[PDB]
Amino acid sequence: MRILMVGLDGAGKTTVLYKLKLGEVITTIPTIGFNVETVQYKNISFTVWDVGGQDRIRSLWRHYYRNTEGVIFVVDSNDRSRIGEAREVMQRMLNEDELRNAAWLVFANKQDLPEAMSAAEITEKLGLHSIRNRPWFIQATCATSGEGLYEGLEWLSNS
Amino acid sequence: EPPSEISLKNDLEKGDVKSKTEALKKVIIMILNGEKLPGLLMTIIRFVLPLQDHTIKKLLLVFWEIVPKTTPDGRLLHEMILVCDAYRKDLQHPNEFIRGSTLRFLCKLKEAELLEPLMPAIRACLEHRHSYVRRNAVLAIYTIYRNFEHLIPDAPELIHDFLVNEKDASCKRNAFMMLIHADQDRALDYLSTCIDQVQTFGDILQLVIVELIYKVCHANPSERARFIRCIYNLLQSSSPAVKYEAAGTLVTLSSAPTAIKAAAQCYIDLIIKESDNNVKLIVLDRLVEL
Amino acid sequence: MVLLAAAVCTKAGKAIVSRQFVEMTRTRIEGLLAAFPKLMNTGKQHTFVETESVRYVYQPMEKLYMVLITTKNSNILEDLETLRLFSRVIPEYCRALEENEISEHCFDLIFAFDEIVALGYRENVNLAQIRTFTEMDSHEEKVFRAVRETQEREAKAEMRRKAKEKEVDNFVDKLKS
Repeated sequence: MRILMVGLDGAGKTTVLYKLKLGEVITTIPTIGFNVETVQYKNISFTVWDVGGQDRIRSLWRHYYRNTEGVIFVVDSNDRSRIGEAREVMQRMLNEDELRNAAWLVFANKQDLPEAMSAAEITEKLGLHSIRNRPWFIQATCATSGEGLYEGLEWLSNS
Repeated sequence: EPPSEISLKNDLEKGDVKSKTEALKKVIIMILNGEKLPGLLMTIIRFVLPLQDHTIKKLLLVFWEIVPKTTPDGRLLHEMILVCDAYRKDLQHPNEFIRGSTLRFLCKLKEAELLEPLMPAIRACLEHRHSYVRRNAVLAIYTIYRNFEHLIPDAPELIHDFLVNEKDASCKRNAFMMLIHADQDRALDYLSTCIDQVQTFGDILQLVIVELIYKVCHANPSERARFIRCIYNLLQSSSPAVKYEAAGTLVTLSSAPTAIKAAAQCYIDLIIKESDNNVKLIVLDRLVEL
Repeated sequence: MVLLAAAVCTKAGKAIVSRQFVEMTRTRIEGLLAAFPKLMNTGKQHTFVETESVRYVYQPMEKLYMVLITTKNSNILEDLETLRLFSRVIPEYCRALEENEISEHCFDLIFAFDEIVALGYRENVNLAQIRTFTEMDSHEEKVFRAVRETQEREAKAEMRRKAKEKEVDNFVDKLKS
């Protein structure tokens, strides 16, 4: 499965990732590009593109326009900024059809790091409330917290 | 309607790297013509940031290098920044050979958006205790100096101080070669310093100075003594290379009857010693000039 | 640089393999060179010819020629060593001699040019050792085991988390005068 971590990565969106991968943290320059890992479960080995949603990189991902299989949205839960705007973008994913081949997870990260919204509050706000032709249970992490994640995921590959 | 591009794609799976190798060769040959039509790029793209296969990477990489890169896609295929970050890491790689090899490549490489923080990256790599790696930077830099010298601007001195830190002859030799091309002056300052020490030392680096000195006088002189002091020491002269040059430089410098004699001798003995005829002729030719 | 190309040659009017240190032009520099080489200019023997201030340096080794080219002066011996040296190296590098073997180990061979010679500089000795430098390394491994492992631990653990959750002078004076 191709699992997607998008948003601008360098924020620790990438931290979020590095934490998974080695246990470590962003010891890279804030990272625009594909970051790749394979994580093996159900031995679907999830190939993670942790990709900055920075300008080009957001702009240009067409070769990566193919067909999805897993969704992480790694979240600045202090961002409560680009999300409406995001919602406005997000529609075009919705308007993609490759994009409807994943039972997913939005991950609320960066909770400790300032705060976060109602699990619901966000849910409408990115436009998330509105799906169903993909599952849509919700899971919070932080980026110095997160557990039960895997419940979210559990259902998800086993969709 | 379908094509063998695809035929290659399955092979790659089938083997892994192995099949891919085959693919590289084919690709290569295909590439060699010019020729190709795109799409495998995607494959390449897909598997390669998440894949190893070092040799293959080396093949791949080189392929990129020889082939264009300001590809009608851009400029870049357009990912020339993203993929690099792994590579940058590799370039970062603690793994010294790996960096060095990259560097080697890198000397060949010249892709700018990628370069900029790799400028930082490289700087770190210079520190690595391996002279191979460091040396490789000397080429690389050389490559910059024409392409985007400026990219780094503080360099000529930086090098020059670096020389101070330095002591690996191999690297030194290099250091000189580039240094004079950036600026002679630094070399000269050092030259002043080195003057006595030279004799002790290995030739190759010594050679490089001989060229430099030459160009400047025809434009302007007044400089002699300091040199002379050394030069006389150089009138030991003893490697066949050294000697070969040593008389040759002399004449360049001088032609006093005494000078005429000095060089002459060197030849005559030389010849006498000499064996490769091809060589012999050559000096004549000079002589013929003379 | 002290060589813009090294091309290893076979008798064929054609040079069996080559590499272009610097690209700009097209083969016509190289292509033209190839043509001339194949032609040999009927010329009888002699392992060297320089003409028009261009060294064409070669060595017959058999039906094969190994070729280097240069235009302005050089110290010979060194050079020779190399031609010869090539003639030492190949059966190791690409396996013996017949184009094919080389055809398979092209990558190896080109790699050898670079490796051997960094821009007209005689880099080392010891072929095996030469292997050593890359695609044969050491550091990377050292790092990998420890690291990979460390991560792995984190991963393993994760699996559970996941799972559940005087002289001078003589001259000098004379001159000075």
